[PDB]
Amino acid sequence: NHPMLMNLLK
Amino acid sequence: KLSEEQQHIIAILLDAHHKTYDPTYADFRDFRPPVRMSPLSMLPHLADLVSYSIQKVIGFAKMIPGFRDLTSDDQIVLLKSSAIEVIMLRSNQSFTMDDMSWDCGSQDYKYDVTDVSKAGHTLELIEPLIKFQVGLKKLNLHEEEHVLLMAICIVSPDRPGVQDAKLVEAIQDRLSNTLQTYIRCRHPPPGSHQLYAKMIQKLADLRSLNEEHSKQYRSLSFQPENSMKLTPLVLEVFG
Ligand SMILES: C=C1[C@H](O)CC(=C/C=C2\CCC[C@]3(C)[C@@H]([C@H](C)CCCC(=O)c4ccc(O)cc4)CC[C@@H]23)C[C@H]1O
Repeated sequence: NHPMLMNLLK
Repeated sequence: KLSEEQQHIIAILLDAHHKTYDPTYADFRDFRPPVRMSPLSMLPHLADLVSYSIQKVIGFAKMIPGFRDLTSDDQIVLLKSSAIEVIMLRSNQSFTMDDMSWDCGSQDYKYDVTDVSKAGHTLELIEPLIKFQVGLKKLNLHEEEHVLLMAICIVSPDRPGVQDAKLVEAIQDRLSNTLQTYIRCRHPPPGSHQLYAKMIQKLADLRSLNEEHSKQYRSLSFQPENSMKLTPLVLEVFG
């Protein structure tokens, strides 16, 4: 459920 | 002995940290200005610094050997729970015992008890946060030890919501063993005395700091006007 954290982790 | 794989691990973590931690603090100029005068006056500035510090912590995390083998869900769980702890840990670098403050290069960017208080946080967090910073400063860690501690904090298998705990443990153990062995070969006494155990104790102090941070975050957040002054990344990561 974490759009931004996911984007920065990719 | 300290193995080439372990020497490699240290190398990676030092560079990873150098790329994610600017000791000149040049980016602080992008943050909403600090206001010390005025309730919650410091909140926009510190919310922004935390937001930034979150991104930089993620940047460090991605570069930890074995972190990339984890599921995205687990990467996410580990970052969510450790972010504030790693921010507390990395902040030791700017913290100074000279006057018990975080000194980020200029008086506008030097922060103290009253400034954190002006960010909506009480002494329940701040008194033990500063204690934590003094106790960690007193360890006078090698930079090598500093980067390993931050990485071990991030890869913890007991964080709630952790799926592949066995794999998380295997990564952390590799970093733990790297740290034990480094202290023995590279840290001369008496600085090395019980140093591993003292570092581990700091991971326990951080859990408690994290718990308190969460309660106060939740209280401040109940009011939507405060939450308005935070950043989207901070809302996503802290809740
Ligand atoms: C680059 C770095 C580090 O990443 C971060 C640095 C310092 C960090 C500090 C020192 C000053 C005070 C800091 C920022 C702590 C504050 C408690 C954070 C306060 C702002 C905040 O996060 C918040 C405010 C309101 C709310 O509803 C929810 C959250 C958290 C960690 C504390 C300086 C510097 O060495």
